[PDB]
Amino acid sequence: AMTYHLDVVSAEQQMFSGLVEKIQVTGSEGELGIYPGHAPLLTAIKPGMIRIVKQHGHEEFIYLSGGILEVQPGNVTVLADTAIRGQDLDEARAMEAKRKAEEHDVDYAQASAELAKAIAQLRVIELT
Amino acid sequence: KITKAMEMVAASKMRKSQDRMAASRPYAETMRKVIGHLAHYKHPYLEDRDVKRVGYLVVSTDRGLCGGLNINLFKKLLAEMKTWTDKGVQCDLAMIGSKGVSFFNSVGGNVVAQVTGMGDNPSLSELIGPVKVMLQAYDEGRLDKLYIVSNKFINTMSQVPTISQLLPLPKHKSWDYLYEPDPKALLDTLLRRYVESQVYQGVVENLASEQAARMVAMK
Repeated sequence: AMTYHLDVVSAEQQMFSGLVEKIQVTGSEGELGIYPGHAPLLTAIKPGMIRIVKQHGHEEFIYLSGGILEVQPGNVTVLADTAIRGQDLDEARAMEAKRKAEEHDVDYAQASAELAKAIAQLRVIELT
Repeated sequence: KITKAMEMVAASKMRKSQDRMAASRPYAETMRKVIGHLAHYKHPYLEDRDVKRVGYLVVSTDRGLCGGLNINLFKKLLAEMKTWTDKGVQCDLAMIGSKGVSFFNSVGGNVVAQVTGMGDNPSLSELIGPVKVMLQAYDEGRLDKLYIVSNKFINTMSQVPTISQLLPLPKHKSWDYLYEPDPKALLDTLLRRYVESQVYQGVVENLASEQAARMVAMK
């Protein structure tokens, strides 16, 4: 009892790692207060602050854009999103990627020729 | 004194790229293990099906003076695309980086989405869109394979052009999770996050490769 190991990480970085007495975070279905001994759980969380009561009572807050909360024997891992995710938001991002590409099949022979040429130019640079 | 300065500047950037690579692992590896738990109704991303069209997320640099980093990768990708198109299998390309965009606009190719100009600071958020276009096409039966094309980082003198399969996805605990709302919804989200993660890792690794190649070119 008393403490469990918590990891809070996003696809880009390690945000928190260490023993904690508990965490408070908003789950997709409700509020969550995870203490040592909590049963295995997998759920999405909502954007918002995660309240971490670190070992020795020190409180710490971290704003999360959302993500997944995974509880298993011992370790708790918050897999955080780096940005607020959702169907419409993601789609908005997809539209831009598409529009950028639409602003402006495949001649393999020409492609090879162009690469052969580029290679040739590097060789020149090499030989100074 | 000037080559030593040249090296200090490059080492500072390389350490940054190496930290990004290392900091990106935990999220991807934890996700992969959770997916393993849940994957053990079969989700489309977990099974093979007849291949009519294939998709590539291609990572090229945004800047020059990197020797043949892009060239060698493009060469490897074209060889694979042709073997597919020779068989009547169409290829869609999601382009990451300026060099790749200019190369394919020139030689043809179906670039359905792109993101350029991330340079030394790539991010997951800038990859959500490009990735989403390909995931959706797979969800819609418009792609039957999705690959990542990028350079694997080894050391300041060695990088390897690589094409890996992302979709479909390439003993057990005594306990099981309480799933909120249910395992199906959750598994679908984890699979999307995992693929996005792998694309992000491909990008940061390519950048590590780029910086290494440039210092060599800077010579």
